[PDB]
Amino acid sequence: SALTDLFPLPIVQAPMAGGVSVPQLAAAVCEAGGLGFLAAGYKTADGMYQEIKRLRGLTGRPFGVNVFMPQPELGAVEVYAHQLAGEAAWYETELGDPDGGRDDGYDAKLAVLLDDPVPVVSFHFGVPDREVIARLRRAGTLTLVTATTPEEARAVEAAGADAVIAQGVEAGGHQGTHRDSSEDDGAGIGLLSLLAQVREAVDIPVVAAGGIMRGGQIAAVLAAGADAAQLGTAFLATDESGAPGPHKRALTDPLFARTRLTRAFTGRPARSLVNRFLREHGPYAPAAYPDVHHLTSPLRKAAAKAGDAQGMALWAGQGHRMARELPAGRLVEVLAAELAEARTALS
Amino acid sequence: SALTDLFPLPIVQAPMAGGVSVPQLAAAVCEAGGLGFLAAGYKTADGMYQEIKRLRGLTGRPFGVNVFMPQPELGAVEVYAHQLAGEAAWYETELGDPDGGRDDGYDAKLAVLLDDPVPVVSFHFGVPDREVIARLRRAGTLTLVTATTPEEARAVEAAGADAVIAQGVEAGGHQGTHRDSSEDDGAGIGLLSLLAQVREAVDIPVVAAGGIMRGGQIAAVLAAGADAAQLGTAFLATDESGAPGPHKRALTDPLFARTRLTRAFTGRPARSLVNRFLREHGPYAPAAYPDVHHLTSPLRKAAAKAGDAQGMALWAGQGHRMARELPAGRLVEVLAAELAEARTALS
Ligand SMILES: Cc1cc2nc3c(=O)[nH]c(=O)nc-3n(C[C@H](O)[C@H](O)[C@H](O)COP(=O)(O)O)c2cc1C
Ligand SMILES: Cc1cc2nc3c(=O)[nH]c(=O)nc-3n(C[C@H](O)[C@H](O)[C@H](O)COP(=O)(O)O)c2cc1C
Repeated sequence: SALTDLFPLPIVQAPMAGGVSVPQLAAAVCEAGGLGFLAAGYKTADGMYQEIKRLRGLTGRPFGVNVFMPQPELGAVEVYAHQLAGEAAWYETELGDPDGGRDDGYDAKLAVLLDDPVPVVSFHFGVPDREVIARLRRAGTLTLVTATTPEEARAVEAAGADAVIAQGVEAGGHQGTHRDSSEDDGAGIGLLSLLAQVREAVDIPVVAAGGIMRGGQIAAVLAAGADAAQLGTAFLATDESGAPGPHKRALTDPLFARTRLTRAFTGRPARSLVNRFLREHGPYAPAAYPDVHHLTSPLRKAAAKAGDAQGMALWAGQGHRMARELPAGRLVEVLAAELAEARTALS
Repeated sequence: SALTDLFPLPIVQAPMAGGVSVPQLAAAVCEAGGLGFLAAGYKTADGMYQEIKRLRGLTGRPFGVNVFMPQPELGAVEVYAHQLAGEAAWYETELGDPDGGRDDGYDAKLAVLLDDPVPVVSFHFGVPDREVIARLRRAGTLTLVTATTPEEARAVEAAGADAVIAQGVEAGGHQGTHRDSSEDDGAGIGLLSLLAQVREAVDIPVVAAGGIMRGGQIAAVLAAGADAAQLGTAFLATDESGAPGPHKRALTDPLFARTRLTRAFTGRPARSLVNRFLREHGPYAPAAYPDVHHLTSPLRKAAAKAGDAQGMALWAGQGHRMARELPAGRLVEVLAAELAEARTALS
């Protein structure tokens, strides 16, 4: 596998936007033998570029950069904004402009990634034109794309991508569906089932993602056909992670015992720890991304500033309670040991 | 493991009520090295007893019998019944009596199982009094209980059960939650995540269940800590399965491409292929089991008689599209080969 040939361990640190996966995190993962990732989501092409340069100065090993696919333009937003008036007053801040960018600097970011190629680039919220995949391939970059169904995985393969990331329903953060609709509600596929379906639907390498917190689960996905395992929440809790303290603390807090997929914070289905904001607005959140995301961004910033986890987007997979707080490099070592231990057991 | 010591292969054929798992199915599984299961759900103690005798004449190998835990008594039922008036008229049959038994012959069935012990007994919809577990243990019967969360699994262990069945959200048929409430809606845990959580929550053997259709997935759960894999949908499609033809046909029918958890047919969350009945009544089905089950039973019988899959409870796990139609014994052989193939790959 061209992908797994880049790094020794079948472990990928999921790109996590919002200041979570900073250069220091990716570097520690890379240096430990895994594939570190930078998140270009919500950053400017320049911001992304600065982190790429930063990381190259931290490690000479392969790493990835994740980018969001532009989203097409859509009454519901107006109603939701109204329902958030109380939040705005409480956090003493104005709601953001719902119409503040849908491309997320896609064109400028691609220019950067093509002018100064990185080892791996992944895409979320859809599939790039096959010309984009081809140009990146020519530049020597491996391409990955998330799929949540075997149909989406076939689309990833048809686009010429090098590998597909099979993200199960257990995953933390945003579901990487190529298109969001009310129908996806309750249609999420468990990773073990999605992995098997995707493996039989395409011939390209598969990276399993969703709820993976232990080396034994990594062995599990490998046994089921995956070439590697991508972990977000497990790394969110590490020291190098730039996730806010209230967010890291919530992962193992009994008061945040459960997670749920919701459009409350961004207008697109994303798994977060259940908190006040989710309980109050989740049932009425409309499918309007990134409109809703822009709308609530100021609210979330204010909540974070105050250290109030009840008003934050506590992205977390279903395995959050198993999060371990230690250096990312040491977590890779523990995962590697658990993986080896599980391998031996299976024989 | 006392459980896996009973049969050579780490494969369990899930008990499936409604005439699906008949003696011939269990026998073929047992004879192939797996653990065949009889379903006592909805049958009288006598009906269950006749199948047990039948099976003993078909195989001398270990098998299991599954029983439903009695359910406590609960306006909503009246409203749902009203909404089903059209179904009653269309299928030209009366709705069943919502108050037609909540114990499901529990006491009489236990008397039978204790007077003429079987190798394995499993429980669904809760946990038996620890005295029941103790008496069965003394009689030489191994006890299994389904859990859908680590909390429920701890309850299973505390009751003294020999093993817990970790049933993930991908599972077909009824979710084995110990108590049903609107809160369980959207709280389902993916099997790979549930398995890891349960493995760290209890010390007793774990049987993984939900979406398992291939030997590689069996290797996957073993790698993650399970002692065996329990498969329902995979066996539902075999020749020995007594599932109605329209039900077996629906599993791979593109027109029934998706599944969803619903209370439409029985008043308790159960995963079925999306069909007309589910689309129409699912959104309004109340949490009232087995009240709703009794209510719709006549409707489902009529639909089945007519071969109309749109009015049937098409129980199926998320891996239904991978169903294979062949003798159950041959399916065990294929699964065994896939398991071995996956083991080798992991090393
Ligand atoms: C903190 C949070 C932020 C995330 N940000 C991104 C992102 O910017 N781009 C992306 O492709 N995936 C993102 N993900 C999803 C991950 O790629 C991965 O699918 C998920 O973390 C898998 O679940 P666990 O989180 O591993 O259960 C994010 C997940 C979380 C936890
Ligand atoms: C046809 C249908 C009927 C079922 N009946 C029972 C039952 O009577 N008792 C029980 O404990 N589980 C029952 N199950 C659930 C199974 O024990 C198991 O959890 C499920 O089949 C696992 O998913 P797949 O179906 O293996 O994805 C049933 C499942 C389906 C498919």
